[PDB]
Parts: sequence; structure tokens; C-alpha cells
Amino acid sequence: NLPTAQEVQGLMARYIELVDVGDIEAIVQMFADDATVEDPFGQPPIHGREQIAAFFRQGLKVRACLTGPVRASHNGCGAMPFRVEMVWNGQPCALDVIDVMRFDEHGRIQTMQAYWSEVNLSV
Amino acid sequence: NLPTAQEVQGLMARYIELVDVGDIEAIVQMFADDATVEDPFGQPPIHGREQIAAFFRQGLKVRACLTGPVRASHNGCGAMPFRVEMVWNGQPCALDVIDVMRFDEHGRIQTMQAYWSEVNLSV
Repeated sequence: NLPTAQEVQGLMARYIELVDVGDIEAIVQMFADDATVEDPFGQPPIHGREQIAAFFRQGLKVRACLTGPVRASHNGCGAMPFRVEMVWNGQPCALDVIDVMRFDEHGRIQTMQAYWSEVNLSV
Repeated sequence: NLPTAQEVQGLMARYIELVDVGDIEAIVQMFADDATVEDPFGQPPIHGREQIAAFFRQGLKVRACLTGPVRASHNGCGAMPFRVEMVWNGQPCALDVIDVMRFDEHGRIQTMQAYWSEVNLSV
């Protein structure tokens, strides 16, 4: 069902866990079959699991951690702050991002938006 | 004009500065005349400066600080994590919140949403 405020904190923390290990199949399955992702926000969305799996396969070998608590409401929404550490073309970077997610009546991610731009990159 | 990614970080940091000191007139003026606020999100919005000034007057004597960097995009949007420290009915609390804002073609807050619920309260 629509996750409660407490369920939203657990699902969102799991999500960062999965991104950190890089288990692409487990990440993809957290999304609804027709979920849409906007990352970075301002960018056109990617729709459906096929496109999301491709987006994630494209980006993972990273380290990701929650840098503060998951903020959650009573209507299936959540927002969380986190940092991603990578090494781009030999140089190590860090990216501070804030993800906002909406869950469906099944506890799956229906919509996701990531807020960040070059001003949040430390290369 | 539409603030750039860097302008969005400055405006949003100013905002927390103003909430921290409690300068209600200066806060109100950061919003568009017909801006809408949803705080906490999931709650019906308040529209226009009159209602926003009333909302803020109702809540201020607090301490507020940014707990991480402001995440900003190129389309006038920003998201930031912060903590508010108060003392409710004799007992001191803390509330972790994430605000998401959209700015207008003038650099004023057009829409604001705050994400938090009781799971983010430390009383």
C-alpha cells in the first residue's frame, strides 16, 4: 500500500544502499514498470524500466551515502540528501544531490527527480 | 531574471538567514505577490503574501541553519536541507526539513514545498 512516513524512510535508505553496492537489477525493481526519472531535473524524463535499467547500467561503479535524514510526508512522498563519490576520467569527484520521490499504492517508485548541477560537483 | 544555478544557491541561503534572525518583512518580500506555500507538503497550500506573512508571523522565535549545500538546477529550481531548533511548550525540539523552491523571472519565490513530518522531529 501507500507507504507510511516510516516506510518511505526505509525504502529511500534502501535505495541508496542499492546504488552504493551497484546491484542494478535490484535497483530497477524498486521502480514501477512505467516510472519516470528526471535526473538531473530540468532534463527530459526517462520512462519505464527498460530505459531506467539502461540509465543505471550507464552510470554505476560509484560510492553513495546518505548525508542527512530522509524527510517524509504522509502522502507517499520523500526527499533525501546524499553524496556520490566517483572518479571521472582519472580524477575523483563528489556530487551532492537531493532526490525527491513519489511512491505508488504498492511501495514502488512512481516518479523520481534529482536536484543537482555543476555547482554541486567537487572535481 | 530567472536566477542561474549560482543565484539560486545564494537566494536560498539568504532565505535561511532571514528565517534564523526572524525578520518577517524581509522574508515575505522574497516571495512573489501570489506565491503559494505547501508546508508541510501533503497539506493544502497558502496563497499570496498576506497569507504567507500570517503563516510566518505565527511560527517565528526559532534558530535555523543549512545542514548541507543548496542543490540547484538551471531552470530556476533549488532544494536544500536544513534544521530548525525550537522549544515547544517548554520542551526543546529540532526538525529536519528539506525545502524545494521554484523562482520566477524576477528572482522571487513562486512556489515552495517543505518536506518533513513527525518522523523528522526530535522532541
